[PDB]
Amino acid sequence: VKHFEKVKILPKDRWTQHTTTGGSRACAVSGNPSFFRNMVWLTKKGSDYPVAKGSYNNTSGEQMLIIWGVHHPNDETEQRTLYQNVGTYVSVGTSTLNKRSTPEIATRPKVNGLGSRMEFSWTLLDMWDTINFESTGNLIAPEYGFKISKRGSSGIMKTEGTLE
Amino acid sequence: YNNTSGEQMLIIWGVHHPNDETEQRTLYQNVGTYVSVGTSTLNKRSTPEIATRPKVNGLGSRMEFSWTLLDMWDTINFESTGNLIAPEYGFKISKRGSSGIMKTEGTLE
Amino acid sequence: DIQLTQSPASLSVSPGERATLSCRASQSVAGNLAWYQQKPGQAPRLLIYGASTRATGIPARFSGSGSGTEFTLTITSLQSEDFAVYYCQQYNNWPPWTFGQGTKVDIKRTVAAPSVFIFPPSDEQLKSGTASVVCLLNNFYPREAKVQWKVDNALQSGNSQESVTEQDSKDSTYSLSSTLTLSKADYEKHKVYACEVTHQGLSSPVTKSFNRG
Amino acid sequence: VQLVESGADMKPPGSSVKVPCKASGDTFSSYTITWVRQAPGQGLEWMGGITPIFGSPNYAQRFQDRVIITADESTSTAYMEVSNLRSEDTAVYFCARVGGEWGSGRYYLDHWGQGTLVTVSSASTKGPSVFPLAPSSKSTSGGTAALGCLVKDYFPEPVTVSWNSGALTSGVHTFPAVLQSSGLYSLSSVVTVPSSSLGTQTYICNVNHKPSNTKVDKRVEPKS
Ligand SMILES: *[C@@H]1O[C@H](CO)[C@@H](O[C@@H]2O[C@H](CO)[C@@H](O)[C@H](O)[C@H]2NC(C)=O)[C@H](O)[C@H]1NC(C)=O
Ligand SMILES: *[C@@H]1O[C@H](CO)[C@@H](O[C@@H]2O[C@H](CO)[C@@H](O)[C@H](O)[C@H]2NC(C)=O)[C@H](O)[C@H]1NC(C)=O
Repeated sequence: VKHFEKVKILPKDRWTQHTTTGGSRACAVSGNPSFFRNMVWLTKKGSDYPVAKGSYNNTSGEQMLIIWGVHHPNDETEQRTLYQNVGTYVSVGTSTLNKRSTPEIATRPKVNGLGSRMEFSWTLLDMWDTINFESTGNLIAPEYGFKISKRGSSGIMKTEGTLE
Repeated sequence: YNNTSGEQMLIIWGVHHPNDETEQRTLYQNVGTYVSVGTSTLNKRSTPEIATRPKVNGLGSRMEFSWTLLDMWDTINFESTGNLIAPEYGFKISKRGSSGIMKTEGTLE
Repeated sequence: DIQLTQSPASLSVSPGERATLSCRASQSVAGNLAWYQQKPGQAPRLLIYGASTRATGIPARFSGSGSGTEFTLTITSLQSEDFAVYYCQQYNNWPPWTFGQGTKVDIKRTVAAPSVFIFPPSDEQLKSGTASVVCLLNNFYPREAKVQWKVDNALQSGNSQESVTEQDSKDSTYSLSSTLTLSKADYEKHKVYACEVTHQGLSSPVTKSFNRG
Repeated sequence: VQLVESGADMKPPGSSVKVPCKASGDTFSSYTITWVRQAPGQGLEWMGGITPIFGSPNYAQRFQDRVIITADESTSTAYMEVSNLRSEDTAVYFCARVGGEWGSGRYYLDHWGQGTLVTVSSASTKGPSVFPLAPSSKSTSGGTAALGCLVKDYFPEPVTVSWNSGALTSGVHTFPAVLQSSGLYSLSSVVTVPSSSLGTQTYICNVNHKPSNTKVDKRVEPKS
């Protein structure tokens, strides 16, 4: 990259109708249960999950990398207890992008104790362009975006030791 | 299936795409079914796609197959309310390297 | 709406007679089923989960089994603490906290008929405006028994109240009291009060009745 | 891991209770506290549950809006509050913990409390009235004749019953007390004696109710 700068786009506390709190001990900080730092896990608030919306019009003068995710539960029980509803959907749209994802509820082998999964997707939001998040559940929202620039590409090297 | 053959295993399954609602009902009793396959790496869900298609071998219906490599000591999970075409067998596999496929029509000597 | 039914409701088994319990569900809860043990006066203790694997600290007499609609619980050699109530919990369909009614295991012994006694209300009580008729069943096995109230050859409904002792320390039998209560006036309005019993003893229905006065 | 709760609560109908459930051991609090209920003699029933991180608790269809569940993660304690009690709400309230971690599929209840008994009665401290259950022609069966004492309308538990100041042990069956519609306890104690001892041996039941500080000794005479 020529330039890479992490900026806040959809602040954690902007969701007044949902629960920004939440995580598991599979992702643990100081023994306490936690979650991905730059991500927000939207659950139900007041025993109700009204459709969560969010948008960001890009003005940082650069192209922006934005990452989101959806939750694939292990069973109907966690689907109901967390997002209050079944038959939910996650919708992300920009000028170029139109992507819709659904929760896939099924029992899977345990990885870090969980049978559930979190599937992430990403995009490059152009300058002066808006992004639109819209979900009735299972959305794992970005709190941050990444300004980016490229003069050209490179590679990834495995060494195990010492930059001099 | 929890894998213990000491090798990586190729597993193949399929789903049924009916020609009409009638065969869907008569065969799987329900509409709005789903096929779900999960492992440690894999999470795939497929739905029946009911529609009328040109006849191939007399059938307007189809059978779509997918596959995976189940690692050692790893479990696979099939779960379906219909349309699942299940594997009865898996295949132990090993590779030192890859090769190719040759068309000749005749005689290995 | 998963229905969980445990049969038998009560199980009579000797100490070391290898007791086996059965839980059955209306649909398939697959491999997700748990067994709990509740000793009288205490909270439930987790025994089996996943229908097979057993919880931490649980002795190996307890063995779970089964999948789908029918499950099973096995205790090889019974013990002192092993006479209690056992519940099964499904957890597949939401909500996953539906329970079974439970199965009560008691000490198996020889079939014991009760001794049926009946007491009229005290005159000392009648002065207070109420009247309590008491029907007693003494020393019987097993705990399963039914009591019918009949005043002036008429069946009573919701005026009854019953209390049962636990299994006796010595002869391991049960005792049960059944008291029906009326106002003094209503008590004076009828003549013959009776309670009929069906446990066992010429196989039912020995009755005890008194004419008022 | 120890879930410990308050015990023995006595409340009037139409009043609220709040049953605490403190979590000792290794407190994750990403784990779900579940509230279970057991009416006297009956089975278990799920009332709801809460997971402190996610907030927004669940309730069963039956106890929905009749009950509310909260949690303080700073004190490691979860509360189940019953707004507006009824006589039928008299039961034991366990708080349990699950295998935990939504997405694990292990939703068994692996830990428990000792339970909290909530007796719903509008009464206060009341001494019992003792009535004789007189041995008669109906109360006798061959060699054995039975007699007893009705200990009626007292509050609260416990009540201790002896026969002949402890001289009589054999044949005595003091029954578990029951809660009545009045919100008042009542029970019976019964002895089986030789049928021939009536007229020679005097039978007195000694009832003790420490809460009301009442000590009643009641003599039981035979009848014809
Ligand atoms: C996103 O923000 C940009 C500015 O940061 C908006 O672009 C301007 O829109 C105004 C209003 O029509 C115009 O007068 C300017 O000429 C635009 N500036 C640019 C980029 O040339 C843009 O409209 C916003 N997108 C929306 C509609 O949300
Ligand atoms: C799948 O089977 C393998 C064994 O074939 C299991 O792996 C073992 O699990 C036991 C029980 O925890 C451990 O004690 C062993 O150390 C494991 N062996 C290995 C592979 O190192 C595995 O648990 C099974 N998967 C499941 C949970 O179904």
